[PDB]
Amino acid sequence: ELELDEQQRKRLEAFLTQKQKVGELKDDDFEKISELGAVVFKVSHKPSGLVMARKLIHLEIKPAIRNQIIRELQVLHECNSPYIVGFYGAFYSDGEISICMEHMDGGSLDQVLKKAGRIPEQILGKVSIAVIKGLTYLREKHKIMHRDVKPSNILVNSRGEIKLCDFGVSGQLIDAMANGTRSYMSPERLQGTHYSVQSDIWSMGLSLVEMAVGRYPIGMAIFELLDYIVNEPPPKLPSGVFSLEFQDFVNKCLIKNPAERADLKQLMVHAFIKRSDAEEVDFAGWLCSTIGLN
Amino acid sequence: LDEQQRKRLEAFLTQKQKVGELKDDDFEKISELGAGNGGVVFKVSHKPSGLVMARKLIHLEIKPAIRNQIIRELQVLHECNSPYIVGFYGAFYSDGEISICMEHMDGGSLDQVLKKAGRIPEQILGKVSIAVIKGLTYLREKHKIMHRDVKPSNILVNSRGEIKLCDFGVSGQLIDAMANAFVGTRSYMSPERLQGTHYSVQSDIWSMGLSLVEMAVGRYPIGSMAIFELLDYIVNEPPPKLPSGVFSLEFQDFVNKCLIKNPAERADLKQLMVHAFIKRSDAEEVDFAGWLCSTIGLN
Amino acid sequence: DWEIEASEVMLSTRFGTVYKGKWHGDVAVKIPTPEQFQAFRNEVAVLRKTRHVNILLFMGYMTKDNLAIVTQWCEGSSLYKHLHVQETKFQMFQLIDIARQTAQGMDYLHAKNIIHRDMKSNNIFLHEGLTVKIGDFGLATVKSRWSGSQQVEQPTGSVLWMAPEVIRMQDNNPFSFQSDVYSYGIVLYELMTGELPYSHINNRDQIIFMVGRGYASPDLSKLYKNCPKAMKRLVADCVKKVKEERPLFPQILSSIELLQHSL
Amino acid sequence: WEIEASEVMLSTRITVYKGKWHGDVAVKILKVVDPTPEQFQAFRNEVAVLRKTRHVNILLFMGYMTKDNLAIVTQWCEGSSLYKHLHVQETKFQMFQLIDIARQTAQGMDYLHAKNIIHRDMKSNNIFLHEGLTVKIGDFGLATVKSRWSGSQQVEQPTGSVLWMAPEVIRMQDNNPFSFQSDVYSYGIVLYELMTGELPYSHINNRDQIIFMVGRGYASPDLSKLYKNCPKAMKRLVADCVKKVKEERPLFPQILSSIELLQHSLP
Ligand SMILES: CNS(=O)(=O)Nc1nccc(Cc2c(C)c3ccc(Oc4ncccc4F)cc3oc2=O)c1F
Ligand SMILES: CNS(=O)(=O)Nc1nccc(Cc2c(C)c3ccc(Oc4ncccc4F)cc3oc2=O)c1F
Ligand SMILES: Nc1ncnc2c1ncn2[C@@H]1O[C@H](COP(=O)(O)OP(=O)(O)NP(=O)(O)O)[C@@H](O)[C@H]1O
Ligand SMILES: Nc1ncnc2c1ncn2[C@@H]1O[C@H](COP(=O)(O)OP(=O)(O)NP(=O)(O)O)[C@@H](O)[C@H]1O
Ligand SMILES: [Mg+2]
Ligand SMILES: [Mg+2]
Repeated sequence: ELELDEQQRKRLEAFLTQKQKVGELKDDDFEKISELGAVVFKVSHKPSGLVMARKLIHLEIKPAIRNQIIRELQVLHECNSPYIVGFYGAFYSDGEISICMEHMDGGSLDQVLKKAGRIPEQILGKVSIAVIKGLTYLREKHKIMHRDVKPSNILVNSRGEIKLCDFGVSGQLIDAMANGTRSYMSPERLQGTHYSVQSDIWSMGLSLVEMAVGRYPIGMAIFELLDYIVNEPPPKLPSGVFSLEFQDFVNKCLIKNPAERADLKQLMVHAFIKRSDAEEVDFAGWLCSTIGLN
Repeated sequence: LDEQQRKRLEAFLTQKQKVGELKDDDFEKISELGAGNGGVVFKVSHKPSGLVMARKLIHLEIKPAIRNQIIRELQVLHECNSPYIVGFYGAFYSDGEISICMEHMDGGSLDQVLKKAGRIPEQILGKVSIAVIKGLTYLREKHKIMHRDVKPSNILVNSRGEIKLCDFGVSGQLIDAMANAFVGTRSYMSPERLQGTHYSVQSDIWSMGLSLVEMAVGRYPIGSMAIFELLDYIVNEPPPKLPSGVFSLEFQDFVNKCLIKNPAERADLKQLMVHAFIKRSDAEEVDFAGWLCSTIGLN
Repeated sequence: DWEIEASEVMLSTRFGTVYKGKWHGDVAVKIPTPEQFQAFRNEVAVLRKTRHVNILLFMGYMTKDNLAIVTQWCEGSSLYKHLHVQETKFQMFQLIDIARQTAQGMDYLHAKNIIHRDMKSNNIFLHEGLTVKIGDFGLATVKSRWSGSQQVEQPTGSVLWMAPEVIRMQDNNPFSFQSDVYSYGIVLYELMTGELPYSHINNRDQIIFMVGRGYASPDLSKLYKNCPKAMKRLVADCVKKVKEERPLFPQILSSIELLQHSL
Repeated sequence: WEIEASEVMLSTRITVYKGKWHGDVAVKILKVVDPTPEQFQAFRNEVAVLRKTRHVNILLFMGYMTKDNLAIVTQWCEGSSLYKHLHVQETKFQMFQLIDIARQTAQGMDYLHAKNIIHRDMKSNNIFLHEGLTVKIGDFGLATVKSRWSGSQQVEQPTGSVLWMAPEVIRMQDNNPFSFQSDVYSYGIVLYELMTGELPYSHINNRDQIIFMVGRGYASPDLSKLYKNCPKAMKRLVADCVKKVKEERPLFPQILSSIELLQHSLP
């Protein structure tokens, strides 16, 4: 599952090579190009010529904590996978933490959903494989879960790649950012139970229902949403539209009990994944056609 | 002094013997006699002695050392005992105000009396002149002190017919402290003191003459002009004079000799005491007490 | 009236971040529908009603270019920065003094029917380490006879200081004097523990759910042993889950003054 | 801004009381039960001036009480007036502190004039050093708001302290001799107090003589008594603010600019 084909291995080696040309990141080395959303800018690193995405985070914390966050963020230099957004570096300037990462010209699947209305099932089958493989990579190779899986944190590009981003690689940053109108949190995490990658699987199933039906599928204020997640049954795909294997896939992702919920190994050999993995789908074509790219 | 004056001066000192350390909590307000630029005066009753006093209060923001020097310099008033000087009981500090307790004159000041009477007859002013000249002489001979602030509000009278001076410059630190004051309305400063040249009791004589004119005609005679214009008139314009034929020629020569702008050419206390106006006034048997009581309302 | 000509105000440094300036000395300035004019009017109208040493001094408003509100520039740091960033060591009498001055300004606000609605240690400035200044009235409002009629929007601030009924948003207008008191109680917790509440919870939605459901509340065992028992009761009373049981600021002032006379 | 009289407690008399209204306050109450129509207009004008001031160097106005006796409520400053520090307690200020007091006072005056407020009674006693740190300009009982017809109306006689009055205000040869420059002069005398530790004309102990000699131009503050520490730019500023000629005196925007420049290069 963490084995790369020839094309993915060459793409990963090429990214590392381009990453070699990048040295110490300074605020002056960057030129703002546009705003991708929020804050995150599409920027240019003048010494290297590389296009990057620069996320800025403002925190009022002790300087020692800020430095440890920068040290914990360095672990992203080891997170190299076809299903993980690449990382260039992270630094501090003007009171804001700058996280500089691979630029994804397709944006987030939250953005793709707005331009598509709803995302087809075969496309979502390729998305499910990517998220599952990305969650597997993080667990097997780095012993961390994601903690914030949702459509805005699944990025895509015109090469057909699908990658996770904004996972909890820095414990100090997780604690600092504990201070959104929707929510993709699992029931067990809302109630203060200990949690695992199982809660990411719930978050993925919830995101799949949203992208499939083109609607956030809960129900309204934030508390009533969280009350609905904990005390009401999970959502489900409509019965007539989507295949039975896709319906069973999300249902096993949305079981409220995390132990009875399916794990990554179960999901990887699920019939919905077997079928979508064998299907030849032109994701890059669909993406560029859906967004209006070249 | 005469027999009546000596008897009264001993009666004052005898009552003063019953007054000791002055404290604020021992005083009881009775009325408000007045309030001027520097401070305010109340009629009080010293409850231990059961006496009636006039408690002037002067507000000053000064160092504690300066206020004690003022209290020490005011103790010289214990030695200023004269029928033409207001008596002294004691001076202390309290609540940011120096309290000068003195003799109560139930007739008030000649400023209040002039307001009720309108004009003060020449025969009364003869008695007032004698009182001022003798008070200025006592202060210069027994204490080497000029008054520095002669005006109708600082000439006090009582129902017994006594006329006395008050509020004279006995404390050099109090004089310097009260120079930081607000702008006033009237002025009785001599021309030489205004211009800053040398001055003596001749300035108190100029102020007396001006005060005589104010009480005789019934109106402040300088000049509605502002305080500065009044000072320029005093310095640069000739002095005021009594009207043509309303008074005797002696009062007019006495006033005109008091108001000569040149202090050296101006009459002194010796010349004034032997002046025709003073000799005639000292011979008259005027009943000053009846005039005051019937004019003010005392009975 | 209180309008400032835009040509006079100078900007220097940077509803956003910082904006230090200079208009008759150091000042602080702020960065489009009829709703946002109501936002400017409500903040300006509240500010115009405040003249109290523990309330940030409103100085004037502007309209030209971008809308602006001009206030005094406080010298120093915020209470948040003093407690959680610089770790300024305050003595217990200084902590009780900060608690008193804050209650003084809040009592002034409520007495004029002001609901701050966004009280937190980030909006309490320690002017020169001496005088508490309550600021950031962007969410403030005056209590009126139609306040319950209007549907408020979600506070979208920090959940740490929000009262449970403000989190639940079950009523049209959950804000009140007692919701300000709860926020003040959390500030007391910061003063008397040195920590933010819910240190063990690193999940915003978990805080929203458990506090809204009553399953979570500040840990009173984290209060200093140096903290008087009356102060400990005051913190507990101010963060009561039941709105009506929370004391009002006249009671807060009486309680602090008594334990201060004691010390 | 009216305050209900039940809400205010009066604790200590210093008429002025240290009171309690949402904390310590100062309450200046006029103890007169038959308010003359002149006392009325004076109360309303002072409230009207205070109503326009929102600045850190102006004593904070908080409200007025009309029931019972007329009164004005302000913040209670902790500390002493500049007069008390300089001439009573003889506080030993460093030169940079003295210059900082000069700067903060010019700051508040520059705010007042920008709102067309003439103080008309600027003196050491009306500057309060709150917490030892911050200047608070107070006592607006003589303050006025400049208008179109203000400069031509005949104002009443001046009744304030002589030491700080501009020569043209003493002379009263104009209908209204007050202006921005007369406040500047008064501020200059405050500078003279800061930079010498003494009041002007200490050799003249005659009230009327000071009036006459300042009015005629014969007397002026003795600049030789300025401290040795006092920077020359500060000495020239004292001399500029005290110039006998009205139009020669600088305005507070220039006063502030000069003091700020000097503070940037001072140790
Ligand atoms: C809602 N769930 S939660 O309550 O658990 N909160 C949190 N969830 C998850 C994470 C965090 C903190 C955090 C964040 C936000 C973060 C963002 C970007 C980042 O850069 C890259 N990321 C991936 C690939 C390449 C990169 F360059 C690293 C980050 O690392 C982090 O640790 C949370 F606070
Ligand atoms: C306008 N001329 S000026 O400018 O020279 N100013 C001054 N003139 C004159 C004097 C002073 C100061 C002064 C004053 C005011 C004073 C007042 C009352 C006092 O009590 C009694 N007095 C007499 C008899 C009994 C008393 F109980 C003693 C006083 O002793 C004083 O020294 C001045 F400041
Ligand atoms: N590497 C990237 N390449 C392209 N677009 C990006 C990249 N990183 C972020 N973005 C975009 O920037 C937007 C803002 O990101 P972010 O600040 O994480 O908000 P978010 O994803 O919606 N999660 P949240 O902050 O909780 O709302 C995302 O929704 C993406 O569309
Ligand atoms: N010993 C006294 N007995 C009775 N009345 C007195 C006495 N001393 C003063 N007064 C009255 O109190 C008033 C106030 O006096 P004072 O405080 O000296 O101001 P003033 O002399 O009238 N004018 P000014 O010198 O400018 O303050 C006087 O005018 C008298 O009427
Ligand atoms: Mg994201
Ligand atoms: Mg007198």
